[PDB]
Amino acid sequence: FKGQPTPSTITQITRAKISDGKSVRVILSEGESTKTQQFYLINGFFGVAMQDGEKGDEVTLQIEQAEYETDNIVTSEAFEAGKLIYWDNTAKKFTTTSASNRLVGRVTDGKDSNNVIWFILLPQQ
Amino acid sequence: FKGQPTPSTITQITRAKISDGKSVRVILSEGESTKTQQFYLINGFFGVAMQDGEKGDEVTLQIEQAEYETDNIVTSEAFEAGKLIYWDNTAKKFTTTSASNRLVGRVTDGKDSNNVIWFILLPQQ
Amino acid sequence: FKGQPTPSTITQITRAKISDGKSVRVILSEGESTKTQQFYLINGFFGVAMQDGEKGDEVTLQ
Amino acid sequence: MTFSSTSNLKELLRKVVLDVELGREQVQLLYKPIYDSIADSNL
Amino acid sequence: PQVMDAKWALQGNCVFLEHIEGEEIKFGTINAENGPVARIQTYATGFEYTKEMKDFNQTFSVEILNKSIGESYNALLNHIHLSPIINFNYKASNKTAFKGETNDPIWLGIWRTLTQAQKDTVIAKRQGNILMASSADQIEIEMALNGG
Amino acid sequence: GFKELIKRDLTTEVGNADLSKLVENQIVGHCYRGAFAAVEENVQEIS
Amino acid sequence: TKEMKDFNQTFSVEILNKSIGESYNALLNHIHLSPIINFNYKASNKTAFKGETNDPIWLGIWRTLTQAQKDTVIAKRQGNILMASSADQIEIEMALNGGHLLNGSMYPSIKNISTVIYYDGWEVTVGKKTYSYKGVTPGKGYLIRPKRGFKELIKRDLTTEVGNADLSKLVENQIVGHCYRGAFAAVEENVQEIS
Repeated sequence: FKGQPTPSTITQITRAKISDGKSVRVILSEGESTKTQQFYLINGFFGVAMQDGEKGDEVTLQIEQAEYETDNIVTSEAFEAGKLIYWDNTAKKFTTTSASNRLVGRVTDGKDSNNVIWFILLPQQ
Repeated sequence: FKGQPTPSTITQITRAKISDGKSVRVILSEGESTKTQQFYLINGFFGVAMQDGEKGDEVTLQIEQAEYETDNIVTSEAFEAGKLIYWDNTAKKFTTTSASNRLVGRVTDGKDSNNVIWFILLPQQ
Repeated sequence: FKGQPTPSTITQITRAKISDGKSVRVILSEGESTKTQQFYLINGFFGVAMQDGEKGDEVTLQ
Repeated sequence: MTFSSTSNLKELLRKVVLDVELGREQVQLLYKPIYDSIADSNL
Repeated sequence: PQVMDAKWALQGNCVFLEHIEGEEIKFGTINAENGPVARIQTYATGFEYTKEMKDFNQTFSVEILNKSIGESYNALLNHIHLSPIINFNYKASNKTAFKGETNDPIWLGIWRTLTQAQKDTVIAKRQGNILMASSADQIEIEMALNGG
Repeated sequence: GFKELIKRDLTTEVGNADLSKLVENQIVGHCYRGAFAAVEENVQEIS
Repeated sequence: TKEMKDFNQTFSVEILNKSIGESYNALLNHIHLSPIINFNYKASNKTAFKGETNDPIWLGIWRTLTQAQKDTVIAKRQGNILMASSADQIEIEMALNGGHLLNGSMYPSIKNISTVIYYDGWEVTVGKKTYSYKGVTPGKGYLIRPKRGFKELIKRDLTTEVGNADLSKLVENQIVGHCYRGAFAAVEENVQEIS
């Protein structure tokens, strides 16, 4: 307490793990907004925003590295199975061009007719 | 629903997490065969093929990024604990030399007498 | 009202039409006066003043 | 005073749901007369 | 209300893909099915007749206007209810052709076309239990529906 | 797939009458109704 | 997620159970019947459209049906159950029923068909993909001998289990339904029909 009835010493037990790190909380900047269940590169963290947000708001990105289903791709490029994919934030879409884009996974299931692809999310190197 | 009385718009509640992504299915090409529980670089995926698969077959790779035991090293190179480990697909063997080989993991147990090593599978970079 | 437990956002439903517009209400200037039931051009409005209007007094045109 | 003024304020206006048949067809096991079934957990 | 709100419901989706022993299972999904939206309109009509016409035109009286209102009213009823049916830009699915086209038939052979409709309304589940048609074809549509 | 909505089927009323013109009451009859219909109930026959 | 189970009141587990049941039944139909449809029939089993004639009523499949029955008694197949896409139901019914007179030709009712079945397809849109089991092709049918050359192996009927939750994310148990099943078919129990 504060008005302790007896002097005493408090000893701490240090431990570094605080949470599994599957989901990261982020705060939206001015030029950023998020829709439910969509991919966004916020503050260097790329993941599936699990809550809708707006400027200065706080959302949760899932970075589980699991397999995710998406179609927000430059449809001109063919996303064959196994090819690496990079998030282009200027266009806000998956590509296979690299350049300055952010490497964000590898495709498991190739581009079908509807431009839908299943890909595994790399761990944000 | 076919033949329903009235039209009704279908609203898809989009979700991303198709699968946990521990294992990825692939299809073997005309020059690829797999024995059960061995490492094969198929469609840019490196993992433990869990099924005997001949050319044209469908085989599941395991990419759980857990600890893995293997013996397919090049015997000349001395694998020390902690050294990065790559996959040479020309010779189809692990190797410490980077060159153009694909980075696959990090060695936990050094090269024993029997050329066995224990490593951890790195993500699909 | 004043002693409101909860904040309340007011929703003001509009309506443009306010009155029939038959009688326009005007103010008598200094150099102007009106008599009962007579035609006057008050403030650009021409109509039948129906009150004896003194300067600075009030009247009802038609 | 137009009713169009109160159009947007759906809360004020009474709400009634347009009753209609919504659902999906029930699937059925057509095969069963054709096939003869043998059940054994040890197969 | 002026507009009647739509219904809503939820369904799930899963496929049971073939499972290799090492396979990682693929998850399902859900979706929402929303009903349609209906609205009610206003119709109105009237007259504007001078009292002189009432006074001198002895033929004229209000009951003629009441009869005209009744006629216009029932005509508007049937038109508003049925004109969606007639005016609809039907696609190829709902257009059953004239299957009495077999040469040298008897004109109860429109029966064949009706049978085609009874087939097409049962290929699709939309079984049609009532018919509508111009009265000009009342004879044949009777003969088709009877023992031709 | 066919539904008729009837809020006010028919009301007829007598109204304005400019006595300065010796004009009788305007009569107006009106209804509040709606119809919902669909293509999921119909097949177009020819002949 | 547990939030989704709690706040979204319309959502529950029962929708997932219903969809599991529907997908399960649809795949049972697929595994059991797709061998019949997909099998590469040989000339011995196929029966062409014998009801061609010239200007016959569309119950002329009756003719095409009857020959097929003969084609089973020859070679002793003895087909007994009919399968056909529901589009061709009515004509098949008109064949199976006492199809009306035609030029005085009182064609009799076809017999020794105890049951007819209609395996249309079954489609479902999951997420951003569409998975569908093909039905019987329209304009085709199958006479089937029952239960002799067709055998269903049922190791595990259906096992639904609640799995690995994650308390670190307040996510409810993953639910997984799995089955161990198989089917065995045969060419010696089928005669194909056109229309």
